[PDB]
Amino acid sequence: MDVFLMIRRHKTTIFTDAKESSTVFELKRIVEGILKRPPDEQRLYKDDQLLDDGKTLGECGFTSQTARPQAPATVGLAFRADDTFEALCIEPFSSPPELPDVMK
Amino acid sequence: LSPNPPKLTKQMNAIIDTVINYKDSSGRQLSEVFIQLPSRKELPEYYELIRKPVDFKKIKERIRNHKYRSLGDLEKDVMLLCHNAQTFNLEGSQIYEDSIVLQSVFKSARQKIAK
Amino acid sequence: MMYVKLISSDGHEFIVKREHALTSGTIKAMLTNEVNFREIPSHVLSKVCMYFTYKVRYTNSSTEIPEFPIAPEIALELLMAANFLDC
Amino acid sequence: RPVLRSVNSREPSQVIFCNRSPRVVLPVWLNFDGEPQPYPTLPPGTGRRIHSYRGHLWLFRDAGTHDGLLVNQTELFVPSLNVDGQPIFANITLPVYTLKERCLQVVRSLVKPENYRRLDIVRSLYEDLEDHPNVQKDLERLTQERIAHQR
Ligand SMILES: Cc1ncsc1-c1ccc([C@H](CCCN2CCC(c3ccc4c(c3)n(C3CCCC3)c3nc(=O)c5c(Br)cccc5n43)CC2)NC(=O)[C@@H]2C[C@@H](O)CN2C(=O)[C@@H](NC(=O)C2(F)CC2)C(C)(C)C)cc1
Repeated sequence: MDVFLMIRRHKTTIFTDAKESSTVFELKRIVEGILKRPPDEQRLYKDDQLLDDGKTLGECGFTSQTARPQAPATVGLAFRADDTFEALCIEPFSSPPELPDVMK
Repeated sequence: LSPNPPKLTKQMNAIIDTVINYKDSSGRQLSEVFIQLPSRKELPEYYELIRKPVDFKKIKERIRNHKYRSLGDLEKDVMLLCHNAQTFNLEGSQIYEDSIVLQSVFKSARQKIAK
Repeated sequence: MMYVKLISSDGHEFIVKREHALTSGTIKAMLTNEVNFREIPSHVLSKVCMYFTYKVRYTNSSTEIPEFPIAPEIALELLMAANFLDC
Repeated sequence: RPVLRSVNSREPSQVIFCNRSPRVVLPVWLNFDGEPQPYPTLPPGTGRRIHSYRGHLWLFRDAGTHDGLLVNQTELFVPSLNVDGQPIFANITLPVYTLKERCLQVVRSLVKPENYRRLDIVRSLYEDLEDHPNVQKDLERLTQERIAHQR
């Protein structure tokens, strides 16, 4: 079925969905339509394991039970500066405040 | 209030126990729906059409408190219960057909006591 | 295939389908394909974007509806954001 | 006298109440005077065969909070005729709540109603937290929707 993802690089987060049968390269083509960088200038990561173009999203470990609309799975994205690839960097989101007394 | 001879009460409970426990070939206990009348708050139209309502809980209650003075008085109330079932509900309904069978079970159970 | 950019108070950029972002009546009013939120932090804005996906995917569908989860620590700010965003 | 009420029919109706929601479901039957009567609850993800009657009216809620639930994609369920040994299905599901209503649900579950006023939020949200899901208010709205629909 469908997989729901967050494609993350620095302070940019793209919310997209793809088929579990679709490939890592088809996902780089979705990033190309939004960020205007071709698939050859992109590296995609599940946590810290680099992903192969011909591998399906299902084969990468992204499934309908782990990549849900309300809890999408994160995909790390790194770009190519000149001829070298930058190190994977995902800036975290802010932290919530301390839980109030009445909520505890 | 005047207590009945134990032999008459023994007979009255044996007859009504046969009627209440009676099961069909499929194992279904036919007296189930007849044990308790629905309350007048939840089904007032039953009390509008049925002049003297009675259920099996009331009949057991009338044997225990010596209200019935003979087997004929017990039969009068069981035939009233079945007559009321046939008045309120339509011919062909399961409840209407269950009341006729329990009526026949009462009569065979009473004839067994008569020897 | 049309996308919009939602910016959090801390400068995070969330790129979401224009259809999904229109779930919010406030965003729909403000739309242009970019809106900056001066008082919504990234941890709340990412959760709001998860809701847009959830609503669109499950609104008028029979493929069993799951619960939308909200951790106790984000609930209050998410309630404030939902009220301001009209979704 | 109230428009939302059960029809006093005598034809029985075997229905399967199937709880396909993550909530513990409280089935609610509207009696002949349209008064809501609570029935035994349904655990999440289970189906039970029950005895009802044609034209009887039901709605379903979260047994703990009274949050409204959907039955066959709508708010009210009416059992129909059993077409040759076929039980009717009342498919109880979770609605897609608004982000605001879902947030109000989560804050209500975490905070006692006496402490709602101590939360650092805007004045209007305190009133929203205190406007708890209520079967009667929902019946008042559904009665108004029917009055409008038929005009
Ligand atoms: C498990 C679970 N998990 C989640 S929800 C759940 C769950 C749990 C329990 C149940 C019970 C299940 C029991 C159903 N049972 C209730 C008592 C009723 C009754 C009981 C005694 C009767 C009698 C009818 N009738 C007739 C049959 C139909 C018309 C009245 C009758 N005629 C007689 O003559 C009679 C006599 Br002589 C002696 C003693 C009793 C007698 N009785 C028969 C149906 N079902 C109901 O309570 C249903 C549901 C809703 O539709 C209202 N309802 C009714 O039965 C109503 N009845 C009637 O509208 C009518 F009877 C036709 C007029 C009331 C007024 C009693 C509330 C269901 C779901």
